[PDB]
Amino acid sequence: SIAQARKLVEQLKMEANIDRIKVSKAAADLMAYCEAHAKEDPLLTPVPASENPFRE
Amino acid sequence: CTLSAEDKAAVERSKMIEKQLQKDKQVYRATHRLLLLGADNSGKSTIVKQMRIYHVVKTSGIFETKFQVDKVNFHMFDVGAQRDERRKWIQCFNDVTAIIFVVDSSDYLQEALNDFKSIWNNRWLRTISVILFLNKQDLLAEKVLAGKSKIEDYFPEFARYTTPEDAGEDPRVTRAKYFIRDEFLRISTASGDGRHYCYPHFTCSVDTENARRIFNDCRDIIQRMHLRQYELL
Amino acid sequence: QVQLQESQPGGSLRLSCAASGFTFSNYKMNWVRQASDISQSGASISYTVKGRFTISRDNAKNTLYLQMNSLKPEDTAVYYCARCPAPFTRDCFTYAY
Amino acid sequence: THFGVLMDLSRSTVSVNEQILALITYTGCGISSIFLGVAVVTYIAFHKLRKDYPAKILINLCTALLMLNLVFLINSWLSSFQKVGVCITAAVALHYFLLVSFTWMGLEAVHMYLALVKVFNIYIPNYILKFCLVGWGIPAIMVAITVSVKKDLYGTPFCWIKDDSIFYISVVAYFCLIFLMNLSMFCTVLVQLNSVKSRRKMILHDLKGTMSLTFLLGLTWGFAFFAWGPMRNFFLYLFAIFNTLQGFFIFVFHCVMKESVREQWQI
Amino acid sequence: VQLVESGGGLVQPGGSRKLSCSASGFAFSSFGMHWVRQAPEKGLEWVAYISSGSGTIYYADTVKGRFTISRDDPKNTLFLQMTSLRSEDTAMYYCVRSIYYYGSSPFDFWGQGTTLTVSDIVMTQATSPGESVSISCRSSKSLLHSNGNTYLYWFLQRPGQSPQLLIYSNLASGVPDRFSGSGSGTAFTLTISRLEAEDVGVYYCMQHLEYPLTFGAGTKLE
Amino acid sequence: LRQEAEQLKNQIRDARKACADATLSQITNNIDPVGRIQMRTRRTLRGHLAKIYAMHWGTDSRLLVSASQDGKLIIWDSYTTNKVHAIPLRSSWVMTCAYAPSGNYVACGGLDNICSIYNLKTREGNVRVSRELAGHTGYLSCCRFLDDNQIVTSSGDTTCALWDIETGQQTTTFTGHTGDVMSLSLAPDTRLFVSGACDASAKLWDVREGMCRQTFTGHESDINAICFFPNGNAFATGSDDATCRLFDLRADQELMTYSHDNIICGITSVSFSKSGRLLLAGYDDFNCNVWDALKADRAGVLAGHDNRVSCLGVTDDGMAVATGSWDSFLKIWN
Repeated sequence: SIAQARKLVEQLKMEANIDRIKVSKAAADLMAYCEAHAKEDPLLTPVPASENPFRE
Repeated sequence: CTLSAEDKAAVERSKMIEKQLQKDKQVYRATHRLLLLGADNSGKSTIVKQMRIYHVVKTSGIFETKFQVDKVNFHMFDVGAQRDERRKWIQCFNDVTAIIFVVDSSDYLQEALNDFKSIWNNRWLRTISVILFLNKQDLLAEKVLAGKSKIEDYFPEFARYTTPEDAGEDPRVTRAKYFIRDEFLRISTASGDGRHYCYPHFTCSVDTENARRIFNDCRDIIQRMHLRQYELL
Repeated sequence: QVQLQESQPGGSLRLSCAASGFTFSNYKMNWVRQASDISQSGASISYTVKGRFTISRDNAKNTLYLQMNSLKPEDTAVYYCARCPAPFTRDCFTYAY
Repeated sequence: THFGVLMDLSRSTVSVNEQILALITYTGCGISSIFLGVAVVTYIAFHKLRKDYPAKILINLCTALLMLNLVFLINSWLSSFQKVGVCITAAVALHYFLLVSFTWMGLEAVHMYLALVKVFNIYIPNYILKFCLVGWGIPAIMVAITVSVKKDLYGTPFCWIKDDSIFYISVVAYFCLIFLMNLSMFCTVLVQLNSVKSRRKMILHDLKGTMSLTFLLGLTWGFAFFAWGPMRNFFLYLFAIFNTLQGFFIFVFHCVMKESVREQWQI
Repeated sequence: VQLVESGGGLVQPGGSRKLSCSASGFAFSSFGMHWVRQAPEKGLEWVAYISSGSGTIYYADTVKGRFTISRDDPKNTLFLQMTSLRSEDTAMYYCVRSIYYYGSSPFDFWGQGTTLTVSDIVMTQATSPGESVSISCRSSKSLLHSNGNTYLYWFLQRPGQSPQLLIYSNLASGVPDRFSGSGSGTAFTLTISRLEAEDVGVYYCMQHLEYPLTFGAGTKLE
Repeated sequence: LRQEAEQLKNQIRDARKACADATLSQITNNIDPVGRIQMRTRRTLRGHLAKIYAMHWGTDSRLLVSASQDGKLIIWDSYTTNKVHAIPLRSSWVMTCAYAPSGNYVACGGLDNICSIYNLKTREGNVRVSRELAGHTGYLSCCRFLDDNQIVTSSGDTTCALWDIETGQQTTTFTGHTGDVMSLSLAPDTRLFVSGACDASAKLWDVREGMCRQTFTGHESDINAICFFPNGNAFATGSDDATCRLFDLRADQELMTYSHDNIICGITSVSFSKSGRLLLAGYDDFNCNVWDALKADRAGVLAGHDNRVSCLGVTDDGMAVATGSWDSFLKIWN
């Protein structure tokens, strides 16, 4: 009503002045973390059947 | 065996865990959980008092009522402390045995209609059937026969309706009581498709066969569930 | 977001809900009062009053219509364009969202 | 020979019409095991269709019929292999898969008593496994008793039980005890399904309810007591058109118009 | 958690007394329960075993028929119905709590013991304040098992009381972080970093692959 | 104020449009995907009795706890199919589950509004409840342990609450949501967390400051389950609108809209692989979908179940994916 809308703008003014980075440079670091960390990922590259503990 | 010694008893614990779970399965599968969906100003708060006292925390969202009738255990689960948005906590009851959607037939009900319409055509509460369980008939006949100022100007289809074939009650109350029944069934058999069949009743505070009205119409679900497995029904 | 912006008795006052921020084609957008639904692309409409106001819909214009023609003095209240959020499913569930 | 040799109740010749009886018997198992055989091929292969305790007893009844129809079919081939061992191989297997099928019909009976009559507290733990210990275990007990006595060598036309008392007390006395069980849960399930259903498509659904119930419980297998009468010999003609086509009648009812098998047949 | 014993000692040769382990303070029905010797002139050796329930009851080959074990889970107590109590059946018999699951710490609570007296893997080690020491226990077989870790259990034992699990290279929660364990499947050492007045006492290394459980005489720290 | 605060919420949509240079699908048009990868069920974890509402993985990568709505929290040895613990709960309708990173504790978050923190590593062998965290006035839809004595918990009340198990009281109550917050995912740095709600908005929170750092909208329906992208600078939310949305922290936009037109069922679970390249949702069509989280391709279906897939989790070592559904069974994929 009024009291919920009195505290809504205070919970939205801090969301307004936020350091929103560029969506391509943000997605660049998204593509960077998957590229730099992929051989340690056992779902992109399947770990061989002796090394992973899910066999037989 | 190729298992180690502390993994030989990690299975022998795990088998005794399953031995507890196969004991808990007999407690789970032989007990029939029942969602209970009486709204505000309905009779839910006394039916969970009626079914409990007939036979057996400050903000707890679920009140478990364990009543057995003809020696088979039921758990009526009215939903206390959750808020008005039923959208997501009602999904959790997709494997109950029935939905006791208690209605204030005395009040004027379209909210209870549009609730039951959403409970019926929900993607997770389809294939589970509402025990419609229309409560507070002592004040429903008082709203029609005794009072008559609570006439059906809310409902334009009352003038095009009469009690088709139905069971000392007044004929204007029994027309009304079997219209409140008929208002839900116009939203029940429309999108039921035989997967779940509404089982209506009439209840009050002095009903005292309310748990038997569950079990005899909860048998009629598990029977109809098994008849649908035989493709029989 | 899910933006739903809504726009003496007997006066034909029709109000146009503006559904922005979501698809609104596979959403059975109902109406609620503060003193009655639709289906996807129309063709399954329900009401409460069952002939006084009618619920149209225009998914191409991305909007919900309600045509209150013969409204009572009790119908003069705050109107809210509700949205049944589970898509392709008639699961229309303090009413705040 | 005719299919009714399993359930004669009268050890006498029938054989001017037995060429026409074996004609509809051998073409019956030929299409039933081609259809109830592909009822098992869509029941074992799909885990969704065997989650139902009715439809897992039905697997146990379909393979009971799939073996009993096929062991009957190879009982001609196991008569051509004229070794004594060869007939006995089929005089146990046809007698086992008869009492298995009869017990499977019977189990479908005591399942209905739980699933449709004593509708609550039906959960026995290890249910489907505890019925295989009755469906395939009690006949394996019962055939073990009939091979113990070995009176008249227990075999032999196509090889089958050729004794008077060892056929009656093992098959006919057991099946009549099973037939009263599966008639009682045929009358009771008809008066349960009447209260649920309460002239076409409501007598027809009452037919498709009762036509699919007389072939899970084998009420047509009780035609032997009707064929015991000397006048009407049409019941043996009805025997080989129903109890042989029971595999097709389970398939056309419990595996075509189930509407869940068609959901799993498509991809 | 009080694993106090109700059994008695001073047994006749060939006697058949039952030895009681009254469990309390835990879900004793959810515990694998053991029995462990301690001769007064020797160290720990193992006797018996029941897991949770009654499956996988094990014994040493020296007590495979003479000693039998049976738990009373409603009565919340463990029994050792010993029969033919002879020489080398004299021991301070320690009833041992042990729960087995992944990440569990079995052998982690120990009974006070019954001083009973009469009128495979053969692992052992050497017998031996504020400084670091090491123990260097050696095994009979490799313990790496190609599925888990090495199944060696370190039991420090204060001289006038029951023993207590240190490392089941995993440190038990009741013993401090100065203790540490390492190993390579065959040779295992317990690297205390700063010993104190609690650490003085006999150490023990029990394997847990081949179910005959041996401990070794252990470094009796003094 | 409703027309006055609309322009400030429109200030967010054009500040996000000011950063809207090129989409993640436009950026990742030149990166080779994982392709159509087979991924097979390794362990079917039979033993539950009801619908498995939520599972959670240990940080030890092997211990798996799952909440089934039979009143049973079962801790699994997921490597050896063994049941490490089964916990008979008081709230039989448990909506969620949380395994502690310490591994000593586990939470069932019931429909009954208690976060019963069960202590696994008791001196007793019984898994007693350490602190049934009563409060929170709504169905406990998610909970995620920060430490052994600090858990953040989501409610059916439109408010998440950070708790303290040793005290037993909600220290912080994050009350920015206008709709029932259906899930909750802690950051890898455990100083933020995200919470998706039935208000179709996923709200980034500071755990210590208690403040709504960013509110991520863009979902068309109720955000059913959420998970952080494992670098902590992004997260994918899964709504009932069948379109998963990878949002980016400190960017206030949705990067990838994981929308396949032949999927209309709700995304009732979301998990991220250890790379964060393989986002594997748990849809309501009884199957998962291992989306390429950069290529936005379908890239793998996990069809192991009969009923709706309520809970996915990739381990901290990234090696397994347990998958619970509304049957008694947890499929563990690779």
